[PDB]
Amino acid sequence: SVQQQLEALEKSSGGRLGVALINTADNSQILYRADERFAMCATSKVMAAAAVLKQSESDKHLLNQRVEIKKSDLVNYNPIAEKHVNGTMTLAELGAAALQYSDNTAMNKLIAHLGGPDKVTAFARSLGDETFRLDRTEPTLNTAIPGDPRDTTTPLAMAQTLKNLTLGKALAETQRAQLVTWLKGNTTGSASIRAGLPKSWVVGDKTGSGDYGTTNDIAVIWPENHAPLVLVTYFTQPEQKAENRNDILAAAAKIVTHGF
Ligand SMILES: CO/N=C(\C(=O)N[C@@H]1C(=O)N2C(C(=O)O)=C(COC(C)=O)CS[C@H]12)c1csc(N)n1
Repeated sequence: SVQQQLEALEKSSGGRLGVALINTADNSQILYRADERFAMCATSKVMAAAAVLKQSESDKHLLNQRVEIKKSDLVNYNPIAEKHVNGTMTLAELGAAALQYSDNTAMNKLIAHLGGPDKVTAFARSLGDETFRLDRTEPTLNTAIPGDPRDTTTPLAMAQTLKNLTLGKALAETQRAQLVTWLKGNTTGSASIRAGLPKSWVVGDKTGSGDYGTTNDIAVIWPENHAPLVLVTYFTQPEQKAENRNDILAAAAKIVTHGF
């Protein structure tokens, strides 16, 4: 059975696995530790980008607003922002970089624009997400210490919210579409959820990773002949320097989407 397969995967893996699959054909779910908290790491970037998209619904100039990039802004992982030092990036470009490259500078610019991690949390609450919490900026939001509630959510909460954001009620249509375009264009997820799915399926995703071998991915999946699936796979380990384990996420994806 799918629960037995997940249990065994977890057992073998040396960690703690959290899975929430929502099948939008019938709102059925596959849940494994889905009400337990995990450090989100960069999966939290979706909430900050979406909060900016929500603002853009009532401000037509916002996404083209230029933001200065200073060498001072750079932190530990800045693939896109480092190319624009001494220049500017628009808020749309910052959303794109945060989601498609997991740029940490870009996420900090989003957070600062919004008025701090608390504001990201309030945006999640406005969507009916009672679980999400953003407490820190980049890079410290990825410390992923076992039992630390900062910068955490549950698999089910994040699957529900990702569904609302990408397929449902959270954003007006142009902004929903923009979020989906960004997720589909992610460059960091090939060995995660995507690797456990049929090649022909269309996928948008956002990865996350941190200490304690914390290895995460959240995805919206469009099968060729079926309604979409929303899948959250979170994974963490007991030792601070554990290797990250994207293969576990791919394996979980295969287990829960194999029965199609
Ligand atoms: C103190 O901050 N520590 C981080 C960290 O910055 N995590 C963030 C996060 O999630 N990111 C993702 C991410 O989305 O997974 C990638 C991934 O980018 C790519 C190209 O794969 C790059 S690191 C950034 C970290 C990461 S691993 C570890 N021990 N710590």
